[PDB]
Amino acid sequence: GAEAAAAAAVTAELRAFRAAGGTVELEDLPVTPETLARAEAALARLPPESVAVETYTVPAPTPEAFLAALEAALARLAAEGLPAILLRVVDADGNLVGSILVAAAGPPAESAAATGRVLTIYVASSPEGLKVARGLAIETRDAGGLALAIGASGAWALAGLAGALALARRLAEAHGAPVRVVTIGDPANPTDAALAAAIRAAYAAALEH
Amino acid sequence: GAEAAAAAAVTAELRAFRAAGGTVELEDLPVTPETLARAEAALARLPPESVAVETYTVPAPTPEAFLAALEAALARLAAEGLPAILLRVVDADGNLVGSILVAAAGPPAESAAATGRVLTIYVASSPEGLKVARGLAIETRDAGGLALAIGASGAWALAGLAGALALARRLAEAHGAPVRVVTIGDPANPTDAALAAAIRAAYAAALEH
Repeated sequence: GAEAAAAAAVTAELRAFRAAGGTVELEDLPVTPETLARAEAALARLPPESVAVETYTVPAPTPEAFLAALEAALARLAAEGLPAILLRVVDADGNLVGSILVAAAGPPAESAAATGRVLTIYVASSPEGLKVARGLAIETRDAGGLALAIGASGAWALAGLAGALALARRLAEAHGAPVRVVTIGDPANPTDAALAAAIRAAYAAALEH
Repeated sequence: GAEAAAAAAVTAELRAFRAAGGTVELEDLPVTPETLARAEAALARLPPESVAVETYTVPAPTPEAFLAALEAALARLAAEGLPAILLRVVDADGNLVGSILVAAAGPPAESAAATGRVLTIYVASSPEGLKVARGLAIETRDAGGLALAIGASGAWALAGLAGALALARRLAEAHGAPVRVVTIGDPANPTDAALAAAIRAAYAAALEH
């Protein structure tokens, strides 16, 4: 099904990042008072309503399409000199299938060199997890790194993660910097738990010899 | 199989902890320079070779047996006034099937009240993940909390986690304090990744309505 195909894309991108010479660091964090407070403090420095929005049409959940959309977002950030951009991702009928907040501290090649990490990819399904993912992406930007926060479910979340890993691989240019992937979940939300389980299973498959 | 039965026990204990009124916070952390340095700093405060060891015989991977072994370890800590104890867990032929480092800051009921967390359960399979799990358990103890670090694989790791969750539930006495479960994995190790995927899948099953 679409979810299985998107998971296979994640597995392939994880394998490809490692084959190019970089470690994938996968973390899973719960929404807790500590993580919510960190996210709020960072969001307050760059208030959500102050961030520019654009809408991209992606009719099917593919890694190639998410990679291209992310490259388009980075190009817009450079052209306008903005710290962040919020992407709404819609299907062929115009219905929203996800969002991506992209936060840059400078040229992506320099952030990778300065911080020792090429990209931090936060992923969440629930609006509660997504608030923390977005805030932690801004926190990473304020520390000098490039970060993005994907809010989506099922095949869309996995295809978005796969495209973000492809972006990390491209930006790393085989210089060996790691990429950090952070799933954020509300502890009670079965959808968030299902997403985390699917990402971990895709990661286990990528490491099998 | 034994692994499936042990995973079902984890799912049942997660469900039971929540039904008793507490949140399970599940975290997954990679071995990185930052986490290794934290673990080393804590291990240096309580050098591994200084910690008492005892060996328990557990012929089959059951939650009931791990719960009882953990209660025995806590009773020994109280009797001897020690900060930690390392358990070697062996099967019926005397072959090691796991280890558990148990670290207490005081009476477990008081640590739950003082820190707002009843127990922190670290789990790892590889010796590399286990070094970090053990060090972070000592770090938690030094912050005032009760912690344990399980080193095991497959059904033994899952049954150990299930017994530790049962211990957390017993110690919490329905007072509502959360339990934190932290899987630690070397980013390249497929066994560590398989363990994390199995724990996440068991967690997703516990949250399904």
